Amino acid sequence: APLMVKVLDAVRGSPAINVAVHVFRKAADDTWEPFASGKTSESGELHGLTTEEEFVEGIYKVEIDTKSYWKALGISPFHEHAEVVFTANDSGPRRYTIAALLSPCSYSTTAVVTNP
Amino acid sequence: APLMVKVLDAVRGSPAINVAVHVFRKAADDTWEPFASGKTSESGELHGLTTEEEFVEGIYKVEIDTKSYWKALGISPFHEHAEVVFTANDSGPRRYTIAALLSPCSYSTTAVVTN
Amino acid sequence: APLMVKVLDAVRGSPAINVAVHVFRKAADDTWEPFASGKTSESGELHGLTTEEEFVEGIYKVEIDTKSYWKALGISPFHEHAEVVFTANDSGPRRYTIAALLSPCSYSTTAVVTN
Amino acid sequence: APLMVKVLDAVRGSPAINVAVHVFRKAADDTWEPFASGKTSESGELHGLTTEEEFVEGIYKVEIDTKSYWKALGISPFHEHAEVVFTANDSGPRRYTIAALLSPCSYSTTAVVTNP
Repeated sequence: APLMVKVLDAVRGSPAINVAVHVFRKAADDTWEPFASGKTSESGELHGLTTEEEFVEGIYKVEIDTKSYWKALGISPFHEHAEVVFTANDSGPRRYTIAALLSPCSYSTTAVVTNP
Repeated sequence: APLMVKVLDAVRGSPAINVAVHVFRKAADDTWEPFASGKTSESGELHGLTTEEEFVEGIYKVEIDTKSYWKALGISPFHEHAEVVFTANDSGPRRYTIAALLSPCSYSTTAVVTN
Repeated sequence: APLMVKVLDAVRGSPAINVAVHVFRKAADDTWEPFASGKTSESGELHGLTTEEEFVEGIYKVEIDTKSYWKALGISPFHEHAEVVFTANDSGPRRYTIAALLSPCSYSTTAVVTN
Repeated sequence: APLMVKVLDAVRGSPAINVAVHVFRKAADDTWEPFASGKTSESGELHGLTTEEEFVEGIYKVEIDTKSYWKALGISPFHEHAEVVFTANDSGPRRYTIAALLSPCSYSTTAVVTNP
């Protein structure tokens, strides 16, 4: 897991399951290029997004589709999604976890970065 | 007032209104001495808790009755209450705001200390 | 003003002052149209961004320049910026406050919507 | 892990290591009785606090010693500790994770509850 995403639900006190996540990388021409995507498991985790070789230096955007999540639960939330943008691997390879906590009108995100 | 409390509701996206709050100060024997209390306003704020003269250095506890708040909304919450415990320290002019953000199974709190 | 932004610093326990904020509205072609911008005040607030007349229903993006903020404090942060994206919906009288709490490697945001 | 504690550091973007945690249970006479204690590992996790048999119904308090944590790092924080109080196992046994995110002037806590 060079790149992992973990999402919790603050209303249910449980993992946020079936959350769609799209990752983008900024291209040489300054637009967002699709990089990888997936959905969280029953444990609220999303592995297998990429590999060390493909996860090169760059500016990455991790979009967590919180609206589609609350909508699938029949709830009316506020945010379109939770967007996490960061430079990665500019000092060599690292392993990144993006952790997120969701409520209908609020979210928090945190990064855990470790050296392999 | 050197001490103020602000409470927000992360589910409804608004202030948390009519939430009971109890403040205590740690006594010499390590027990919690009632210090001040009230209910948050329409703005989720609790003003006039204390004065400069009464608010001396020491350890204080701010107890927020989150359980009753959630129950009144028809929701079963996790925590019995939310407790914020900190040291008040003279080291320049100061006003303490204890902010809290509530969800049924989570809460966050931050201290905003200004001159 | 139906839109206001409040920013706090979880490390120093105080408002985040002089932080650049840019607001954008989603255009028909799905691009982000500059809408309003400014720097937070001594209270960590950004008032007078827009008016009722200009603030119509739609999708808006609030971009907070957290990277420059941390760099000015001598700290290397994780995020390039903090982006808050939401739909403004008429469904009664409303005032939107977008609150954000910043740490070098984390941020949280809540919408406080009142009548 | 009937009871687990996980703690992250929002300044370093890493697990909060060597964090002391004390757990108490309210006794019949309404005072806080020591129940278990430990410190977080290099992964910021604390397992082995108790067993299903010993973790009976009751009101529990999980105290995370954030002051001793920031002090050990030579930092001046605000909170004495992060205190998490909850009723557990009143509908039969559950597995509880208390997750916490720490900054010098702020903390957030979340509960994840699952049925074994």
